[PDB]
Amino acid sequence: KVPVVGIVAALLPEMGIGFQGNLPWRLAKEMKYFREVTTLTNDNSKQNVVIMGRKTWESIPQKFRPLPKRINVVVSRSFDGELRKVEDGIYHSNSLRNCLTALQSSLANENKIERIYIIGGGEIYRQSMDLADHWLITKIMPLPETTIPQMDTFLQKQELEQRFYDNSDKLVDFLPSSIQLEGRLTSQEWNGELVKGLPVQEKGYQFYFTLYTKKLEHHHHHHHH
Ligand SMILES: NC(=O)C1=CN([C@@H]2O[C@H](COP(=O)(O)OP(=O)(O)OC[C@H]3O[C@@H](n4cnc5c(N)ncnc54)[C@H](OP(=O)(O)O)[C@@H]3O)[C@@H](O)[C@H]2O)C=CC1
Ligand SMILES: CCc1nc(N)nc(N)c1C#C[C@H](C)c1cc(OC)cc(N2CCOCC2)c1
Ligand SMILES: [Cl-]
Repeated sequence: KVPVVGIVAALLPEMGIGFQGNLPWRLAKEMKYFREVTTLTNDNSKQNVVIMGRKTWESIPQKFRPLPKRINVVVSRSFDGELRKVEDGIYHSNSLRNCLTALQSSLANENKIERIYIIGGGEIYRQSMDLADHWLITKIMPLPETTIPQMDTFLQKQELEQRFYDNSDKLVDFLPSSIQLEGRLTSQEWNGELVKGLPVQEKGYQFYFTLYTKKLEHHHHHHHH
């Protein structure tokens, strides 16, 4: 009942997201968007959750973790159970799927979680294609003069486009109300593909904030007792 939203910054056209345990770029305006989207809520009494792979947790600078004003969940196969408080603002879980079921319990959550953000790991993102209701994808393009950075971790663009459609016309409505963005909705062609979203430029890169939403599903079966 609480929306599950994958959120990621990916470099076009291969949708690379990482290299050697870290990000392949440093974009302050991209980080600002991420922080504000995942932190801010429409209901002032709720917080959002951020779920992440263990390797992604270990990549966040120790001073900035756990991410403030969000419930942090770190998933590891070596952790103890489905959703355990281990420190203030930190839950541990040995199962991505089970922790989500756990977080969706209104008895447990008191309807005080507004959104569940899946904030990554390539490995986590691979398993979230069937879990997420939406994807917030920052589509990043190196500007003409910019060197394409080396990358070893990738978003599954095939799986994304099988299950989700580009819903960027609804990005602004979809973001928490208090967020303000510098750009206006733009449609640009880039290396053959349509890039639609809210444009930003920083350092050697042009990027678009986009929103992907699950495709309409046929009604094949509804479980009756
Ligand atoms: N550009 C972007 O928006 C982002 C990029 N990244 C990048 O992604 C890379 C990290 O991704 P990746 O290497 O795939 O690692 P992940 O962050 O996805 O973490 C992988 C680990 O998570 C645990 N795990 C995976 N699936 C489950 C599950 N179903 N249940 C419980 N635990 C699970 C395992 O931990 P264990 O081994 O302990 O059992 C596994 O080793 C880095 O390069 C990082 O910079 C990360 C976030 C955002
Ligand atoms: C914008 C990056 C980002 N953008 C988008 N659109 N989605 C995401 N899921 C992430 C992400 C991410 C990971 C968790 C990350 C990596 C990192 O570098 C290893 C530093 C941080 N920080 C240091 C600064 O403030 C707290 C969060 C977060
Ligand atoms: Cl599994």
